Amino acid sequence: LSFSDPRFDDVKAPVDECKDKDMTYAAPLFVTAEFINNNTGEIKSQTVF
Amino acid sequence: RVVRERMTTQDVEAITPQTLINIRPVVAAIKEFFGTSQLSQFMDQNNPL
Amino acid sequence: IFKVGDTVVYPHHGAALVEAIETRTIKGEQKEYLVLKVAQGDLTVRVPAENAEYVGVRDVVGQEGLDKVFQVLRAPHTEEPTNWSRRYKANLEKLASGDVNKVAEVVRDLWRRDQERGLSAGEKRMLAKARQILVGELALAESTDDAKAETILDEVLAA
Repeated sequence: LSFSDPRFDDVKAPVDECKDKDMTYAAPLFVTAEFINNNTGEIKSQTVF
Repeated sequence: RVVRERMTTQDVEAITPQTLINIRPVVAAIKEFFGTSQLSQFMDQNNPL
Repeated sequence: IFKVGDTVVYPHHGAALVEAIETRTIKGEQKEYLVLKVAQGDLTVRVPAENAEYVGVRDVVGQEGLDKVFQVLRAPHTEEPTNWSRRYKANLEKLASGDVNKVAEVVRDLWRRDQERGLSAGEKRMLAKARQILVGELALAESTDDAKAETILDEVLAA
């Protein structure tokens, strides 16, 4: 199993709204995983949150 | 650790990265760093200095 | 037979398209990898040009096997072993076999036992997955309007 290429989305809520609504200020993270079968030969590339 | 554990138990040809990957310890590690640590402190604001 | 534009069926990932033939280098040689685009989890599966039939990449179905799996779905036979563990193992093996008639047997047994008793959340997830792969297979096979594929599934479940 292999990971590659981290990539961020946009922030889900701005700073003053996050400070007012008592919610953390974050952004989602995406990692392109890849699962390789050695003897048979397959690659299952996906996208994981 | 749990990826290489559950990689061998359930069979080949049925596994995918989204069934291999469990993001709960990663997100709990980030949350338990940002809360309840002595290096992530409350910001000391009485004034700009 | 595998050119660009097919609709082939993987063993237990569902029916998928093809869009390219990759000549990706392995051992200094360009083995003809063919790519897949299966839309249940948007994963791309790339397989060598000759081991696809070994792993069970099965072509689409458009003949009297449709009537065969219809009479398999509307068959009178319903028998399972006494213990739920062996019953689940046998149904999981028939699901992982990747055959349309066997998947039809799995969904008719699970749907009969769920409309009679109601078993479990794990077998509910199993029935949802097998119904998803059967509905998607026939809807991309006959090109017969998916979720009206679910209406004709309701028809053959009513039998």
